[PDB]
Amino acid sequence: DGNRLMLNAGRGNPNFLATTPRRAFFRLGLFAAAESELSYSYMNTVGVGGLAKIEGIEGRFERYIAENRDQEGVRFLGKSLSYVRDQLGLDPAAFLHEMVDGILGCNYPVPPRMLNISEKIVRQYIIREMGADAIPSESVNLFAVEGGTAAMAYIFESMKVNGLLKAGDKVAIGMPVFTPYIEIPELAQYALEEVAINADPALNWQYPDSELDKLKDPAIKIFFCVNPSNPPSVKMDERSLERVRKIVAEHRPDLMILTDDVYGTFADGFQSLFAICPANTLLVYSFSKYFGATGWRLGVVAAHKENIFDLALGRLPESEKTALDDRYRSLLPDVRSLKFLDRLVADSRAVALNHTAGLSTPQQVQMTLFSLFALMDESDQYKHTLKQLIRRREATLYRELGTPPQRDENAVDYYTLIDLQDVTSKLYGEAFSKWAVKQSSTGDMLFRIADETGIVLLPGRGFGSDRPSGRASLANLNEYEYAAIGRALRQMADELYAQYTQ
Amino acid sequence: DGNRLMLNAGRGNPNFLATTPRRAFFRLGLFAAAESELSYSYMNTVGVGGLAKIEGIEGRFERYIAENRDQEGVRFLGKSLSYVRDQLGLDPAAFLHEMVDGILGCNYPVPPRMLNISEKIVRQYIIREMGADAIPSESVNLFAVEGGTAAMAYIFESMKVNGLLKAGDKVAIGMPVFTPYIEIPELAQYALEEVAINADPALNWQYPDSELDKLKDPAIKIFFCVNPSNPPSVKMDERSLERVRKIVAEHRPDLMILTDDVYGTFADGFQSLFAICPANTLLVYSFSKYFGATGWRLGVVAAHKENIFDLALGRLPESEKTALDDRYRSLLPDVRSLKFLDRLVADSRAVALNHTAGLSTPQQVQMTLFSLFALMDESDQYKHTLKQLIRRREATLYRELGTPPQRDENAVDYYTLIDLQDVTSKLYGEAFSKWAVKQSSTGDMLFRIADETGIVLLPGRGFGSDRPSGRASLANLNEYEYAAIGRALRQMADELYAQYTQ
Ligand SMILES: *Cc1c(COP(=O)(O)O)cnc(C)c1O
Ligand SMILES: *Cc1c(COP(=O)(O)O)cnc(C)c1O
Ligand SMILES: [Cl-]
Ligand SMILES: [Cl-]
Repeated sequence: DGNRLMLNAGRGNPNFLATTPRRAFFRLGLFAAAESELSYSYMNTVGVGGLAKIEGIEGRFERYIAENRDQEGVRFLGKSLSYVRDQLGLDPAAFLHEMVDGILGCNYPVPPRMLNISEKIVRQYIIREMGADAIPSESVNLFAVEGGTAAMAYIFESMKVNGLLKAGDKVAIGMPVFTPYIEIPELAQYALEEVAINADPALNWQYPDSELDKLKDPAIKIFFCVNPSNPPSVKMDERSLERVRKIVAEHRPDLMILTDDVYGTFADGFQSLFAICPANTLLVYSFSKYFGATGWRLGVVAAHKENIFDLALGRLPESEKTALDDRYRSLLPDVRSLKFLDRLVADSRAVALNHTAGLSTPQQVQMTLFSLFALMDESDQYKHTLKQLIRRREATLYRELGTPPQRDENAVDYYTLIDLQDVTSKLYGEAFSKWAVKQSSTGDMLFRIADETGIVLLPGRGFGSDRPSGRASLANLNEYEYAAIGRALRQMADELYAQYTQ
Repeated sequence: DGNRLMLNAGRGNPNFLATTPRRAFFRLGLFAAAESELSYSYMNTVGVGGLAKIEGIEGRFERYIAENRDQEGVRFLGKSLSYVRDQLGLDPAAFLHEMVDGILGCNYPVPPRMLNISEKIVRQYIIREMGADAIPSESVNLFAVEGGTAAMAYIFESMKVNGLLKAGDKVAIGMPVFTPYIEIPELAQYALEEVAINADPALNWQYPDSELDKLKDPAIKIFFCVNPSNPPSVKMDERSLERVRKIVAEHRPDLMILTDDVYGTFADGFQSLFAICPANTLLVYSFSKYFGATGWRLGVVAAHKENIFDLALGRLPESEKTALDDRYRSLLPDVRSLKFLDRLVADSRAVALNHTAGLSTPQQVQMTLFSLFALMDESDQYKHTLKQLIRRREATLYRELGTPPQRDENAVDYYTLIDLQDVTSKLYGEAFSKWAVKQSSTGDMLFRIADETGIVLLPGRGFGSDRPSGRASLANLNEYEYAAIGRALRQMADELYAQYTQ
């Protein structure tokens, strides 16, 4: 399943996971279960509870924390309350009841877009990790969704439905990008045309100015990028972000930006395009990778309250405004005041079902607890732990290839590129590396590792020339498995060197 | 004492008792004791507490419930709060403080008639078990008293004092009734005249229309009945209740009804005369039999807020109104607005002591807890348990007499009639049963059982012919004792059959 996921979906699945916010969730659940039972009125039954009451919830919660000081999840829950009440200044009783009611999953999400306090908490996390601090928190709204996967499906459908993207429109795509994102515009369902914004291996996988300038073409309605990138696993540098900023400000104030920033926390000092061009950007952030929460399906779509999506909607042709008046008629009297972010919500479940739309309340609670976990960790201990783990696995991989590729300030390294030439160069000089590349390819490299270790790697391209290389995730295997990849690739190189000399 | 009670008082005393509401009471007491100690200010003393404080009582109570989840009485107390707050919509803090203050018995009952929340709770129980659901709860008021025993004493005295019953007035009494109720009107203290409303054995102890029509006599001021009956142990059927209803509506809107419905819960789908004619009826309900609480002395008098007792009081001759103005002068400025139900309270302790009158607060608390116990038991598990117990004891009794009398929909069976003829008929045919009755009587039947088993039974009459029969309570003995009664009565029948044949 780990090997099959990389081939099919270009992921990625970590073998680590955040335990403390998970324990806090299950412990909160036991508290909420007791809260439900406090509202059950009848004798001689079993298995039926009532709704949790907001009245006196703080005092009951405080007792629960005091009696269970020995439980890690409970201590976390205790500090979470302080963080929300004391640092965020939010209503403590309202926070607790939203969490209790939320984890019970006994009420339809209200509002459907996101639960009130969860939105306020999660956006603090999002703003911080995206480097978007210069934007007032109150100007950022979130739509809680079933991972980045759901976000992308919802966004393209709403773009189509609301006439923001039309058949024949050009979508610029920062490349190399993983397979799934190439196909969605290529669907006849959308019939969009791709323009490649190509990263340069000579610039260490940054986008050249010349490539970024392609965005000046007014036929290009949207810039779509994974940042930090996947496969290449680098973050857009200061120059690149500035270039986009100037292009938007100077030439294309109408350019929509769709940015997928799931790997952000794995970079040093990450800054999102959302931070740089908030009015022009829809941010997709997934909790999957950082918290080891792929199965939880936790994501948000973020939008600035003043954005070009709502501006474009006000500039639509009359026939389209009339069609949308009909579409959203049941939702509100004035459809023209219905914002794009809330249209995403309505479009996600056929409009008529808007009031039972949204991410499940226990999922939002869990998302909120992951968010708190990271926010309360001021010295970034969890982040550093994961980074040290990733570096250890890297050292182990390149042990006999030695050693790892040199990493700059823009490095992410969730993924690593094992380049045959660079490896054979490090081992046996420049002359040998030129020859070794002409002998074997990516196929012979990936098939050998697979046969020796049972691990299949991603080809390392490209698009390029088929420079013989493979990509491994530093997130999904254990040390001896990275050591076995290195050993198999070292024997392959050693046998090439014995076929070099003689 | 069990045998002596049936002979003297026509009871009845169960050998079962409701344990859960009793455990809840004692557990509540320990909580209240701690509440009292929280208000004690001084050092180096022992055995002195203060008054329980309403402030923060919910939170303290909730902690008490959480720490003692393993205690049956405490779990019941926890669910009681939910029932009162959530299902009845009453003030939870006020409920708790009434219960805490109540069980401490540290304040005179206020108001004297009944404690406020206890009245609201207990009437829900009363209305449900009496089948009086069609009457709005707010239109039913209760006077908490020391069992049905105190109720009857109080009611007759107030009837006399307030001129509603006068010497020479006729009291109709549904018969057979147990001894105590025959004597109270016969007292020179009241000098009332009895009219027998006779139940018909041919109608399975229902009152014939012809007997019920006796109520048309305007000299009959009150209909007094035990329903379900005692001794006969049947409930008034649909026809009988309708007959009384029409008689009251058509001929006697002035007829007072006094109904004693202690056995109600032992019938299937019981409906009280209070439900049928609320404006005309004073309901006496005792908790003694159903909860096995004879020693607790727990009863209520129930009255509709719009009733013929207050109507009659407004129609009294001027000399009587003047006398009552003097009597109740200290109570309120306008004595003519003092309702009959509150007159019962004032008459119970000599008027001048009205403000220290009423049932003890711990008794009312216990009554409230019995009421909750039954209200919260939606599937009527306790009721069914008692009924199955009663049926088992019946099967055991008639095992060798076999088998029990056929029971119709109006059957109660707390008591059972052991008819010699019917028993000997079931065993040895109709011819033998006619002869066996002419040989032995009720005396020879009751004296034989007494000598063989040590149990004395009630004669089974009548008034009738002395058809040789005995009444046993199915509530007061254990299985082997019922088996010994059956065996003694079977040998008596077998020796009669050996004196038949030869
Ligand atoms: C793993 C990954 C995601 C996260 O997907 P979810 O559906 O949120 O689990 C998003 N984008 C890219 C490019 C990824 O590699
Ligand atoms: C047992 C019984 C009662 C109950 O008497 P308390 O004084 O309430 O215990 C009332 N009426 C009748 C006919 C009974 O047999
Ligand atoms: Cl835990
Ligand atoms: Cl107990």
